[PDB]
Amino acid sequence: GSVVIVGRIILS
Amino acid sequence: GSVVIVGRIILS
Amino acid sequence: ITAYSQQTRGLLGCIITSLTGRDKNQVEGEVQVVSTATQSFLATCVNGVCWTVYHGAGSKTLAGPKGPITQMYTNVDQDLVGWQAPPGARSLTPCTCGSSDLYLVTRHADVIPVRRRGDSRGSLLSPRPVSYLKGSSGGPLLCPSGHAVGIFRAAVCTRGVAKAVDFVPVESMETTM
Amino acid sequence: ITAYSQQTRGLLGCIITSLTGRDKNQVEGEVQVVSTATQSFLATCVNGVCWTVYHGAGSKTLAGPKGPITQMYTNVDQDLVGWQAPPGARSLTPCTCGSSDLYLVTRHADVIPVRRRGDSRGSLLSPRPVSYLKGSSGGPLLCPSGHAVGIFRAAVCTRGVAKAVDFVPVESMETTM
Ligand SMILES: [Zn+2]
Ligand SMILES: [Zn+2]
Repeated sequence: GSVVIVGRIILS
Repeated sequence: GSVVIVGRIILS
Repeated sequence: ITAYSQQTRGLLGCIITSLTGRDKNQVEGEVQVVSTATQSFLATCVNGVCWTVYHGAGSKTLAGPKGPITQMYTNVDQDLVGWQAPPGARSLTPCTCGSSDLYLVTRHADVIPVRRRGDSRGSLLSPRPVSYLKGSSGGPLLCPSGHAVGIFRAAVCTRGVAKAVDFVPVESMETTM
Repeated sequence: ITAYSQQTRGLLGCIITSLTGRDKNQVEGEVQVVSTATQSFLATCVNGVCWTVYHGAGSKTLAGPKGPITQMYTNVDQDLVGWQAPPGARSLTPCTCGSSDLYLVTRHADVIPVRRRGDSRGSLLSPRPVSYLKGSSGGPLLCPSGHAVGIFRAAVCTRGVAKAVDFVPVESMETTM
């Protein structure tokens, strides 16, 4: 099974 | 997205 | 000293109970097997507070009877967080013993000997694979009589062999309050 | 130089999206929180390519807008792999400005300070416990201007505490491009 993006991390 | 208790370890 | 696990929720349960944050399940025992969308770790109630490791919990709320329980104490720099214990919640008592003889309890109820090697360090009498301790951060480091001396953080390992543990002492937990 | 987490999916989401390999989800950010069925970590999008640790990823595919993507770069020894970034995904711009003052973004958006202590090392200012870093491999280390310098590869731990880190120099990501 694949690797999945479950979230993000917004920089500034 | 909350932390859910899915079980426990009974001490003795 | 022996412990035994008990599963209280399946897939559908964690997912719905995690969405809403509404867990009308009655809490029992002193250590809770908790999970998020990614990992699955452990939690220990010591003197009224459901404690756990911050890497696992982040800053998430615990699923509670009244709804989402925003967490109370938070020492991120010690990788620690805890929530105010839910109704019932059988807490543990701090050390008293001085005893350097600890035991680590895993997410499968493994009472495994550790020797108080420092303020937070601790030796494992017989090394095991690091897969053995997977999903146990948040667990307890007890004393001979069963008191909560520390909340287990991670194994100290080299070459896939884990021979030591790194925990937060019950005493710095209290210092947090 | 702040950063905040954001979940885009729950377990049911990782599960169905890892099975079908298809991800209709909009890519936004720079650092992505990614997961397999046995661990979770981060991925930093640099120069139009998604970089992450081979230790977390392995040879696995990345769920994409049109189906699963094959790694286009893989270096098992330098523990780094990459998939062409799916069209419409933000990407960090490299550093090379000599700054020794680096900041790494963890899985919870904690911008923790590190001093470059070598070519792929960086002294950790506030020696956090190692457990603290767990699940943050794959994430970036930026130079004061917010440009990329490498990918947090692992932790240089001294029996408990992590007083420094190992990362893939952005230069070793380019010799492989
Ligand atoms: Zn005691
Ligand atoms: Zn720079």
